[PDB]
Amino acid sequence: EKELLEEMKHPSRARRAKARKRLEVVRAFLDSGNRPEWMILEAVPVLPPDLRP
Amino acid sequence: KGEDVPEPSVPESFRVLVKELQALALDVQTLDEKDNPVDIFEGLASKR
Amino acid sequence: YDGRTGEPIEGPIVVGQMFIMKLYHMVEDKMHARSTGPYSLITQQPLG
DNA sequence: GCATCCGTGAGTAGAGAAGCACAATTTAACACTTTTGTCAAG
DNA sequence: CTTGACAAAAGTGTTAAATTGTGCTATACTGGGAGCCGTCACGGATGC
Repeated sequence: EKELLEEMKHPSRARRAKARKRLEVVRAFLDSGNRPEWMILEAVPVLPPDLRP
Repeated sequence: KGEDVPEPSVPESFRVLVKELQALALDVQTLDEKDNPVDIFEGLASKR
Repeated sequence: YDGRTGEPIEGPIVVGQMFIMKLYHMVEDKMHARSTGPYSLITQQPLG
């Protein structure tokens, strides 16, 4: 987040726009408490059998 | 019995949606005014 | 002439013989009602 | 700035194609008590 | 209300057949297959 904030001060509009996209994702994980490695599955949930009868 | 119908409860389709969302590795939880989890499954899906 | 009153219709009416068909869409095969009945397996909603 | 590929969306009802050998596990047929249930006795 | 004893019902321990799981076949064999198509506009990104 600190590095992306520093890039947000770059005078190029494209650089600021790209940094904003990354920092929105970064701040979403920070505020919600979600842990980024949870986007990779180690255990796959199995739907209850009556919902797949 | 000649009585008025009672107050309704949560639809079973919403329960299906929550479980299907959980099958997508998404933690969908219903909360109350105080952000505490509320069990809409009547304790039938809680492990002890 | 009007069969209810016996008085003539105030203006002449186009009366003739025309060929009219009876179509397959009949109210006997289309009327349906249900109070309670079969429900879906997963959604538990009434069938269609 | 621009050109391109990918992704998204596009009305509601109803009616409609190997054997075979052998071991390992399970099923089913028995016997067995052992257990409830029951109709005499007070 | 207790015998009580008694047969049916049920439980139970063996044993058999039956069903099921697994291993193994020794000429040589060494990079697949089906599609392939008549929509259109719209973001959004991805690079140029």
